[PDB]
Amino acid sequence: VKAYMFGIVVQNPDTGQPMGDEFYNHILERAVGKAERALDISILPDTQHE
Amino acid sequence: ISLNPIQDAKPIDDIVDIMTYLKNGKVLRVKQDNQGDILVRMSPGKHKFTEVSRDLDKESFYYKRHWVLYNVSVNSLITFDVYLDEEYSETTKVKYPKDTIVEYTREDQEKDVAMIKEILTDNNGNYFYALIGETMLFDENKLNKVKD
Amino acid sequence: PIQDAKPIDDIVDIMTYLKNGKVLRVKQDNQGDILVRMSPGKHKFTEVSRDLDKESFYYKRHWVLYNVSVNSLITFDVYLDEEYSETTKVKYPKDTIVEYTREDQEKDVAMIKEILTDNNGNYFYALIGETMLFDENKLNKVKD
Amino acid sequence: ISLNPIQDAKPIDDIVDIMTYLKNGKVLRVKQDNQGDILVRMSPGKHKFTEVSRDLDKESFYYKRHWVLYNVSVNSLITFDVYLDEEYSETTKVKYPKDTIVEYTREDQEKDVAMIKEILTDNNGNYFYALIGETMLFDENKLNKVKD
Amino acid sequence: FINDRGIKVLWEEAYFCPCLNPDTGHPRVDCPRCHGKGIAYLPPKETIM
Amino acid sequence: AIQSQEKGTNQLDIGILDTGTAIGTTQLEKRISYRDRFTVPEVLMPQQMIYFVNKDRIKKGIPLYYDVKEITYIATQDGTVYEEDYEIKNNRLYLNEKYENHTVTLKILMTLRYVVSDILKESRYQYTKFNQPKSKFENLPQKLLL
Amino acid sequence: KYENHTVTLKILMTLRYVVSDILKESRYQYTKFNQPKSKFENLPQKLLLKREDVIVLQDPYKVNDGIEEDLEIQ
Amino acid sequence: EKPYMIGANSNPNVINKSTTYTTTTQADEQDKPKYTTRLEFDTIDMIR
Amino acid sequence: EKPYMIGANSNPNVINKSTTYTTTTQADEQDKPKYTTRLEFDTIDMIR
Ligand SMILES: [Zn+2]
Repeated sequence: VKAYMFGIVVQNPDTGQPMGDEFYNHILERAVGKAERALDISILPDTQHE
Repeated sequence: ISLNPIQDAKPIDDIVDIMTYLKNGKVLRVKQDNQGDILVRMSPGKHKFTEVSRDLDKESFYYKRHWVLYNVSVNSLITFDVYLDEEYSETTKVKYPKDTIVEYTREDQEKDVAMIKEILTDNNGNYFYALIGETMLFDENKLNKVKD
Repeated sequence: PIQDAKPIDDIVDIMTYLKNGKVLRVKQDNQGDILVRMSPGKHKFTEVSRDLDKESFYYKRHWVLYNVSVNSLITFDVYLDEEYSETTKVKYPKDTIVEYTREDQEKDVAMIKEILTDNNGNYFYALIGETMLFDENKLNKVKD
Repeated sequence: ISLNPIQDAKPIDDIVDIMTYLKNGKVLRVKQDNQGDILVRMSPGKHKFTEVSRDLDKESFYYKRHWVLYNVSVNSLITFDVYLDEEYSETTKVKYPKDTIVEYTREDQEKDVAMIKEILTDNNGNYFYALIGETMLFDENKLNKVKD
Repeated sequence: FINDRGIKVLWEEAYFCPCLNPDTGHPRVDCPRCHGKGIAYLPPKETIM
Repeated sequence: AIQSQEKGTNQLDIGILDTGTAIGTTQLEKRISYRDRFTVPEVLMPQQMIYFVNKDRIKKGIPLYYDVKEITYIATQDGTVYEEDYEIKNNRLYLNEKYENHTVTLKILMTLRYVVSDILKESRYQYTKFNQPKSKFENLPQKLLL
Repeated sequence: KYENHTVTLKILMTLRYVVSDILKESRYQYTKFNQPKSKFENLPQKLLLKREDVIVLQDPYKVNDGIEEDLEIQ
Repeated sequence: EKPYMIGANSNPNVINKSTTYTTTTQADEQDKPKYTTRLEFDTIDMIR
Repeated sequence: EKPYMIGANSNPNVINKSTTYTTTTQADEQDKPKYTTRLEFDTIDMIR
């Protein structure tokens, strides 16, 4: 994510804090989830009892 | 049917214990008069130096504090009250802290001043106040503060 | 050995001595030496002096307020003012870049680890990584 | 399981060899303090004159350097370090170049200063450092530099 | 804004030296605090202006 | 409201002197007069001064040229001075016997003050009639040169 | 060698100033928005500065810090 | 478990609030920052 | 052959960066150019 934002730093304006990696993981998990519906797929490997 | 007493954040007066805690690396919180409340820390590792952060909350998995190098002054520590960040918290911003002299109305319609020796809380989050010389615990509305 | 230096290690001891009110001497880099002091009376705050010589009928120290930084204290060397020695008459100071030759006739650089002398005034020097002593001539002062 | 040692770009101090190389036509690279890094060249053919280019990369089939006439000064050469453009390169911008005195922690917990005599690299592109008096090659993180 | 457009500068406050002659009201030619000028100075304070 | 505040210093044979122009604007219905006086407790002004002590001034108390709100810094030939050695009462200063023939200097903060040295664009007027039972006369703000 | 010779120098010196007057000296704001209570803030002064030529004093003796500039951290 | 409801107000009434004056002190402080865009001249273009 | 992946960051942390001061020197230099449009008066039209 940072690489595609090369040259941009996401930082609070009133304090020097940058947003942590955990937020990115949380977003990424929702990004892969949204994709898994948007094309009707199962993308990560998982075992199914059907 | 209540919650046990809650300790107040003891201010630290002696500079020696402040420096000892800092050398141990325990975080300190400094109430600057002019520009608000800040955290103070000693850098880990060999390159020792003091650091400051205004990420003014308890550290959390989702909220990691960022530390900037700063040349903290001795006089700043001495003149400004300092607290251990493990204690100072939003949990209880009691209107009448411990050891504060407050004015309370007695049953004989005679106002008396007593020093709060113990404070606790209950299910509703109320602030029960204990006053020296009396056993019954007063409430927030009954009491009053006298300043200067 | 020589009794010309007794540096303080812990900042806690420094603060303890400051509470006792004893004066301190704080070195600088390419800059004048400093004396530091805690003000007396009701209000406690640090004070500094650019003067160094002992107080006397003909010489009095001048003190003013300053927001001394703990970084200076922890980093720079500190001594008790009363017990400080002005100079040890040796060619090379302690913690100075020097060059020498190893036992196998191999040249190597190092810093001075200890400064020593005999009873006759002959000065011996010990380098880092070298347990043996070195003559003043055998050493070489490396240029910055 | 490594790559052989990499030579550092030797600065040229003697003006005589600089002028001889220039007369031979070999390219020179001048590190100007104020306005960056430039190339210097002698014009081919009979009309001899010095030329400058800021096309600051190795010549390539897809990237041909453009040369402008300039009155290069002797003092500029003397006061500014100059390198052969065949050597000076991005390949290895090592933090601790050869002949540099660096501070390294020994196994006895005693910090010593030694001069880097040899430097090499491995598959990962790491910078293995050789220090006089020791055979084991140190790593980038372990070492430290002392300036002034 | 000020920190942006300013330049780093050392601010040292001014105060009359004690060395002033009590009778003439004019200063000593040379003393450590003030070099002939009748006004001494405090330690500097780093500032952007 | 106050504008253009100036601490104009003139250095002369009699000494230094502080004098400057400050332009003020009042509310409505207020009719200021020549040499009226204003004081702004909020705003403090730094001044510096020096006095010479003798065996007589030590007991009477030093009469200060300025007023006092609080003292920033005191000094003498022997160095600084602490709160244990000096006191101020009724805008005059007392010292202990240690400084019988010493000099003393002070950096001092005092309240900002002004006097009306002229009244300028003195009256502005409006017959306000809209949304009134009858015509009414209102005096608009004066401008003061303080 | 230069006992009775003349000597001349082209020299670089630090810029210096003194406050010869304070101008538009105080500007004020009762800042109240997004505050628990009304607060008074002093806005910037304007200074009329004067150069130091007739009398020159050396640069002030600032207390140095032992923090190395441009220090690597890891 | 229980539904989350607004409930009643808790702020008490305050009368005659006085202004805050910044206290003078010789002690050091730290200047609270704002991190944002910076404006600069194109000095290269100035040379041009 | 292998897929090209971003991998990890390599930039180390730096603290207390000091400003760069242009060094005074009597030696010659070369003024780094910018090639771009030039503005000029229409002197012929000025004559007119
Ligand atoms: Zn003087």
